Amino acid sequence: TFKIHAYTEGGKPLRTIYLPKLLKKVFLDVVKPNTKKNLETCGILCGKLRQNAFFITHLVIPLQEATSDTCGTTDEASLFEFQDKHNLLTLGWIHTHPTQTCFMSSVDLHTHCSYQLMLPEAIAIVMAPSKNTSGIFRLLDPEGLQTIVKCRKPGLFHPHEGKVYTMVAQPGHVREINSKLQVVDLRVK
Amino acid sequence: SMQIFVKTLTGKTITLEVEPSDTIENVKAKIQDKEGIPPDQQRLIFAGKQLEDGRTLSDYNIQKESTLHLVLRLRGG
Ligand SMILES: [Cl-]
Ligand SMILES: [Zn+2]
Ligand SMILES: [Zn+2]
Ligand SMILES: [Zn+2]
Repeated sequence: TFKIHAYTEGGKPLRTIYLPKLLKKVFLDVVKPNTKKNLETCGILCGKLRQNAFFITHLVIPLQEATSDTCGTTDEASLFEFQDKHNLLTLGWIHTHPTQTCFMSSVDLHTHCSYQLMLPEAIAIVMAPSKNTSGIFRLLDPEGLQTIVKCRKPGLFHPHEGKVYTMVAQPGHVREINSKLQVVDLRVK
Repeated sequence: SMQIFVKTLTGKTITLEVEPSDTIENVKAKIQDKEGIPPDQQRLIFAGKQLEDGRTLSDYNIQKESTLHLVLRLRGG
């Protein structure tokens, strides 16, 4: 049985997520046509729970739309059909900032809050290819989650008071390993 | 008033108290109240189809101890 190597700010245990070290590069390769057109792209990190640790085994690129500044799913029923019939857990997500720096935006935090409420270990990977930087983030728990849950500020992109998020602990929360990765691109063009 | 279940894709099952007359939007509001997820991020699926906001549980013949499935939208910026 795998053991706990990371904790939330409130002292809650976080099970390890094993991340294929090729995932970041593969994601950039798969979404390169969009990056070239200055369009963001997102993906879902899917996997399994085995003996008290999570394993990311699939990178899923869902049906979606985008601009230079945003990306979003458009057919979650299609995504559900895949995860349900393959019995894969949602463990986090990934997206590109084609021109921007590596950080979690207002949209990113509002989105990630819900994933992290549903799975305390849920992670958000952000790729900033024009900067050759990347990051793996989560909200501060409980304080960051509380702030985002309570937030009703207008504007697609608005700031938040103080620190709401952090880089995840590595390798304690996320450990990058040499492991199998399947790509599943559900897009129709 | 009856119990229904909402199973996530993360190994979590949410238990809700509802009535057959509750609309899907009412259900999403209950999920927000209890779990903190905004309704506009929620997609609910039952017996293979995504449930429309305006319709009721009884419309989809959702009865007691039925399980709905929650898939979140993804929005990035
Ligand atoms: Cl597959
Ligand atoms: Zn906000
Ligand atoms: Zn597979
Ligand atoms: Zn972002």
